[PDB]
Amino acid sequence: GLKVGPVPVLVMSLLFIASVFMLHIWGKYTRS
Amino acid sequence: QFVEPSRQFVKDSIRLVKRCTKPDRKEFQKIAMATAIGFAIMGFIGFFVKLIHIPINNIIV
Amino acid sequence: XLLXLAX
Amino acid sequence: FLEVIKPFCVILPEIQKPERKIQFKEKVLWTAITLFIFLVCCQIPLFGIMSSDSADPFYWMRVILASNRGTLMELGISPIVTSGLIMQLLAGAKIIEKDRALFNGAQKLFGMIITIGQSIVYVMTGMYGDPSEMGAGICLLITIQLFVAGLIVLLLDELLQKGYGLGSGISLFIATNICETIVWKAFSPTTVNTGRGMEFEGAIIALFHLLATRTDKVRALREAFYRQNLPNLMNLIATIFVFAVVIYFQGFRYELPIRSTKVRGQIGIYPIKLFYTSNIPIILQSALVSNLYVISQMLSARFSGNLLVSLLGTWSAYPVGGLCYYLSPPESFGSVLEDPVHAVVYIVFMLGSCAFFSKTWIEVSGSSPRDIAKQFKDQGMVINGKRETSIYRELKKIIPTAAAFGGLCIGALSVLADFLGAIGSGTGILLAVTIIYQYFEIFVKEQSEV
Repeated sequence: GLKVGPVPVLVMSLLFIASVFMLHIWGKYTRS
Repeated sequence: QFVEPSRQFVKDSIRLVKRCTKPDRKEFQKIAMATAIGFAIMGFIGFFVKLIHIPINNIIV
Repeated sequence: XLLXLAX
Repeated sequence: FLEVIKPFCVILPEIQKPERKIQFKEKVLWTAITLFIFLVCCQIPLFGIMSSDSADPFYWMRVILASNRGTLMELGISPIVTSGLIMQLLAGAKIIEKDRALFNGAQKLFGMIITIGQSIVYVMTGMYGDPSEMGAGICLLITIQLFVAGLIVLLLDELLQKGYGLGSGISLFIATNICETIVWKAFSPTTVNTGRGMEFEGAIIALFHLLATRTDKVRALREAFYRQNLPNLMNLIATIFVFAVVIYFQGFRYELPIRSTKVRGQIGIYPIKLFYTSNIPIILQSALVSNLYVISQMLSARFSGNLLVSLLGTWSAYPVGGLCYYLSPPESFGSVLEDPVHAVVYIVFMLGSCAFFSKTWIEVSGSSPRDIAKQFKDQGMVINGKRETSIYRELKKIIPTAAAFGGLCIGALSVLADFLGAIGSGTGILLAVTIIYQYFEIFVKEQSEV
């Protein structure tokens, strides 16, 4: 399939981390 | 009759240890330095990541 | 579930 | 079947081979980046956890799975183990054998499908709040987060094992969690205010804080070295001593003077390490004990009162009687003096289990004297002062005894660490130091090749 290198893996991991952080922030803003 | 197998195992282990190549002070010093460096890397990176993420987890949660 | 079936 | 699963096989990302030989320096930097990503994901909580005040059902497997409850690494190294085991199972079952691309991709597709099933089970075990009060949306989102995190763990392990790293994700993540735990217990700034006042959890920080605050220096020193509420400096000294002794015994090796016969002039040395199975006995014994703990807790929280359940180990959590109690390290030396029989049973269990696991592991994984003799026949290597027919006999003399006594010694070191109350436990310390020594072996092999 999509054969990525190491730097794309780091970018994907950081993007997933930022996605979880954005989920937390959106939940905070919508609930409060 | 398990005493004889145990004695044979003890004798074989003693011979093996007396015939193994034990580290000297230089080899032990090198291995200790390498293990300490690896432990420092992993443990201190983990410690600092946790310490940074405590206030961040507080903020987002 | 547990060491080592899925877990 | 294979044709219709081919797309679903190759849709997930895969790591590109370096096509070069990465220098050890870049490999170290990429291993550091991988463990940094793992540690960052281990500190980020999942979204949708209604309540996390429940008792962790898989508390005893966190160390062996490099997992952290309620974070993005709830599963830990579970995706790697699942993919490896499912690959081995389908290979042994002879279901399937450019076929490598389909084979390697299939273990990712099937590995994550089982990983999704594991995430659903984890959600339904009652953690993260009541799944009925969470709703399908929040449970689905948690499952998606765990699936993506498991995919990232697979990618990191593949990076390490395809050439941008110094080994495997399993060992790296387990050792990283153990080392992080030890360094936290040594240097944490967490302060608990019970009784007298603020007391730093970190042992060395506790030393400095107590010396600064308490007017009585000697009392401050005694409290720092024998504090029981939080980690003390004596535990750190025990941890350092156990590091030293395990390093010393890890450097033990029997050096066979081998010699090539197919091609002349290729003299060399074949080292038969005393720790023949590097921390495999510890891994297997810890897995056995953790499985027994989890099963006993599940049976004593649902079938409490039964004779068999009560015999499988009663609980208060920590066992207080039964198989899970006699398989558990004592709390302290006072517990050893209170019940000598339990200490003797635990020591015997540790030594015997480690030795048995070591010998059975050589027989299973194929490091037995027969396999090494077959390898010697293949490469044409012979021992300098021995014939070409006594290759198996000498290996039969060293390797089985080496494996059994290495298991015995590694179990004895674990027992010693548990008795001394070292930070990180015997298992944790042994695993961490053995993995770091594996990295050191990789370094020295590369340096010798260079």
